[PDB]
Amino acid sequence: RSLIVTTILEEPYVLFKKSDKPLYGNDRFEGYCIDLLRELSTILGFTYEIRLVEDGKYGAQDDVNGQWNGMVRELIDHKADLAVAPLAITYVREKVIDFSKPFMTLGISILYRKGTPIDSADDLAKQTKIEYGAVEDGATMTFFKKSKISTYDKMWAFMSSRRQSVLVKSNEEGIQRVLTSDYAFLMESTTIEFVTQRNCNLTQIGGLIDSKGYGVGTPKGSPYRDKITIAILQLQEEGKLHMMKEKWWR
Amino acid sequence: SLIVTTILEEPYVLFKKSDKPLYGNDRFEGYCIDLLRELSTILGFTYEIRLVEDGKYGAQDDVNGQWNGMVRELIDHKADLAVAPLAITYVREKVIDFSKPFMTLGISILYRKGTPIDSADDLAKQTKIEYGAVEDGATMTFFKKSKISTYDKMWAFMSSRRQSVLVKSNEEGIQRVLTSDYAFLMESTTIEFVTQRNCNLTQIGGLIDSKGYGVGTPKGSPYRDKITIAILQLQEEGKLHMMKEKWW
Ligand SMILES: N[C@@H](CCC(=O)O)C(=O)O
Ligand SMILES: N[C@@H](CCC(=O)O)C(=O)O
Ligand SMILES: [Cl-]
Repeated sequence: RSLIVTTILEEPYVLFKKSDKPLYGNDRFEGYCIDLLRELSTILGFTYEIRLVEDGKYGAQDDVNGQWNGMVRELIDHKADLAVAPLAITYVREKVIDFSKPFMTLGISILYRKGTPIDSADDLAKQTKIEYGAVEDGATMTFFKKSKISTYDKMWAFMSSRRQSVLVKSNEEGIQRVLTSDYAFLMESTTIEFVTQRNCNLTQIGGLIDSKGYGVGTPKGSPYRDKITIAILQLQEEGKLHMMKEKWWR
Repeated sequence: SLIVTTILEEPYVLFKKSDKPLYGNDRFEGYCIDLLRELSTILGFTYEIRLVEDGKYGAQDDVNGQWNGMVRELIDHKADLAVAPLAITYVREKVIDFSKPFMTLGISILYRKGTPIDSADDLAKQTKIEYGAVEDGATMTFFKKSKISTYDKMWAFMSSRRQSVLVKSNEEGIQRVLTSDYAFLMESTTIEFVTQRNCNLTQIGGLIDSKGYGVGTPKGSPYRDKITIAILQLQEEGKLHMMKEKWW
């Protein structure tokens, strides 16, 4: 049977392809992760059906009831066979689902405007005039929520107390906030690179705050995890992932 | 106790300097030894460090399929873990298991400053400046297998001059860059260490590829996923970053 592949809209990894005519099935989608999925299928010999995650979330565990949401929950429940998306490999996720080895490496950083006095997370933490936030229920939010580092702990205190006003539903919403208000957005460096190649007034501020990879997610125990790792290693070595990066980040 | 295979390579693993003779695990220090210590704390194992007898990382013989180096030790179940700057590669992942990466890197070029050489392509299209890599490591294996024109050409050069331009260790390659007209293909993490200590040397060009170092285990080992979890803990705690800062 075809594998069910959960994913999420996120430029330039996954987007709706443009056409003057209606599009159907997998042909509706394009992006770096869609190219990745196609190449994985070429190597491993599977067929697949792409399905956008219904709640539009990456995945986090609820504080109170300990339930997961997003693509992570879809894998846990065996509603999908793979998640092919910019899904960060994290400690808490690795406890409940499996991941291939990373196809891309990245870290949290800051998206803000050029020409300002802000040069680091510490600069943001030490003030309140410039608001800042992150995507709700993603790995970046979770990093701040759990950090014992003073600077990041202070930042979580600020974001948490202003949740409704500074946390956003999507990277797109965050980027828009940066473009239209005095706001700095905590987000992943890979995605910042895409944004700053298109928006010449924006820049990454400071360096990477952490390091992590994106991996293909599978339900815990899936035999596809190790096969997908081997295929990713092949695509990396052949230079195909690099060409895909160049294609989509232009 | 676990048997841990490793290899001498600054600043990942080195012999501690000391006045008094050292024994057993006390003999060793470095980034990978700190990593091993952190992993043993999280997972609750004790261990014996043993340097790989043949001094090799691991490659497969093109004729008879035999492996050497730390990879061989894992295949033969002579070691439980390999904790070293051991690159996760396609060919190795088919025969051993690896944790997720504790460090990310890529092949690049080590050479002297002040020249017009700016890329692998610049090296490939000439012969005056010789170039090479560590024998029986991941970098050599990348070139050997590459379908990319420039890299295929570089493999043709290197293999035809194997006895002169391929070296036994990074240390030997670095000395060769310092004493002759030679550019060394080597891993970017190690280049960073070298260029922070040798102001006449520099990385040429960017990364030629992308890979990680992982803890190796025999195929099917229960330790692989446990070590991955521990590495993720260490990354998220900020310890992997502090470990790199310490040794670099
Ligand atoms: N890629 C992230 C979502 C975006 C973010 O948290 O910055 C994740 O896997 O949760
Ligand atoms: N770290 C490499 C050895 C050095 C190199 O090939 O540049 C390996 O795992 O084989
Ligand atoms: Cl893995």
